[PDB]
Amino acid sequence: EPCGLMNHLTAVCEVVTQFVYTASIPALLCNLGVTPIDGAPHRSYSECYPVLLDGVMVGWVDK
Amino acid sequence: GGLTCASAPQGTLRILEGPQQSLSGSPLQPIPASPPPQIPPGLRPRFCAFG
Repeated sequence: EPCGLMNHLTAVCEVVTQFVYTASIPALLCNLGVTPIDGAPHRSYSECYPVLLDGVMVGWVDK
Repeated sequence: GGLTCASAPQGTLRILEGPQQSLSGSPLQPIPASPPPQIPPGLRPRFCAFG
């Protein structure tokens, strides 16, 4: 009955349990080519990617 | 200070940092393969048959 439901981690696998401040990461992305979500993406949005940082939509990238 | 509407812009400059790729593009550096098991030297017949 529990075959395939009660799975086990591999020996190398590990669960992320550390918590960090990600206040610097969206400004880092905008220092790269990620346009902010208010600003114009300088290309068609059909030629762009939506950027998500932890369930926060940061912006748009030229593909 | 009337702040009139000016004309449409000609284009767009966009400044952003470029990554350095003098490091990557090199030949790959994989993890070295562990050796296959080799027979130990100095293996002798220790057991001799009784009588």
